[PDB]
Amino acid sequence: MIVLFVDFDYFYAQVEEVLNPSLKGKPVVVCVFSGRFEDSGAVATANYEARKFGVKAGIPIVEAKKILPNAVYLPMRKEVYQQVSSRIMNLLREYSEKIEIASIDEAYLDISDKVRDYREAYNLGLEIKNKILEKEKITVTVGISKNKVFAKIAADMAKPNGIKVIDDEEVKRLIRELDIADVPGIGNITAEKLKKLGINKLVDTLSIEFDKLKGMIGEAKAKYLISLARDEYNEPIRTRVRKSIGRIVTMKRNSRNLEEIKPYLFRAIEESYYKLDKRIPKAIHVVAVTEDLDIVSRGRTFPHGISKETAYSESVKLLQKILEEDERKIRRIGVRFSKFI
DNA sequence: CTAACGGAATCCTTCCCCC
DNA sequence: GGGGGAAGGATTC
Ligand SMILES: Nc1ccn([C@H]2C[C@H](O)[C@@H](COP(=O)(O)OP(=O)(O)OP(=O)(O)O)O2)c(=O)n1
Ligand SMILES: [Ca+2]
Ligand SMILES: [Ca+2]
Ligand SMILES: [Ca+2]
Repeated sequence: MIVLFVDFDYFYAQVEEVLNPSLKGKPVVVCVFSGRFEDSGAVATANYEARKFGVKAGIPIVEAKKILPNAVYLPMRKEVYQQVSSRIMNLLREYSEKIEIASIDEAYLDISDKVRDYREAYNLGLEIKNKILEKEKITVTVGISKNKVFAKIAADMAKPNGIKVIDDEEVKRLIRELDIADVPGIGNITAEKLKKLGINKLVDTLSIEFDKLKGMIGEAKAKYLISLARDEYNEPIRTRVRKSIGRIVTMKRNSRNLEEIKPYLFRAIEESYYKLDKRIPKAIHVVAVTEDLDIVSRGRTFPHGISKETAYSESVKLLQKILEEDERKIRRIGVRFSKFI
């Protein structure tokens, strides 16, 4: 195949720069405020001016303000970024009917029936970049290869506003030389257990027997890495459909009293049913983050659709099921609806 | 009422009822 | 032995 992958460069921060061009060239930090104390939260993303000094996603806001006290700390307007994302995704549909929208800033395009060789695909990536830069003024990164994995790897390399094509020969040397921690789907928990087995490259998974690797990362993760190592990975581009919608808020204080959690729980249901917008769900899940950021969830599925009033009375029973089966105090409480019609 | 941490999705793994 | 569902986990954005 020939897969064209698009990744929006610092999406949340760049959209804020488009709406306010005076922020250009200045370190911008898009923050997610929680509401406990002031400056409590994490960094959603930051532009490359702020990311030079280590201000990247995940770090707390207070820790980022000690590195860059004079930076622009804007609240996260996710809906504004979603509207911009939606308009850009419609621009990509003109180039391929087979499109796979991964996240809010990632989209896979199967251009196997639109270009001949990789050079023509490279020219198509330039045409796509110059089109998003024209209509929406957003710089993106294009990664082109033979499957979805290496297309994302090609974009991860020439990340800041670039375009990279990994031909069939560079794929061969990457199976032998690329660090396996930089493979999509390989986080710290599994990458550490691969070094325990002595696997630092993709080709290492072909020497170790299957069950030795199967018992440490699982059957799916084992067959997935071996598929990439054998140069036999070719999962097709598929249209993704949202399978769940959730909203979870942070309470003012850690509490186990039911009547104190119900306002936050009912607040999540209102904001969750608003984000539903048609689509009647058949299951409701009450999600509670414990005192030490551990996740607990008690679900419930119905043979019919769930109404707003039903989600109200049923979430209380699911919430009580959490307090009866867990002694830790709750930090965040929320609701996730799945199994649509 | 301002305290060492956000919110939101996905697929996979384990455990267990069940044919 | 395997299908299929609830709850936890790892991943990534
Ligand atoms: N832990 C994270 C990581 C990312 N995001 C959001 C902010 C980003 O704008 C978007 C995509 O993040 P990327 O991982 O693609 O990183 P950026 O797009 O911010 O920059 P770059 O693509 O250069 O890494 O998702 C988030 O909320 N939380
Ligand atoms: Ca991305
Ligand atoms: Ca990006
Ligand atoms: Ca990684």
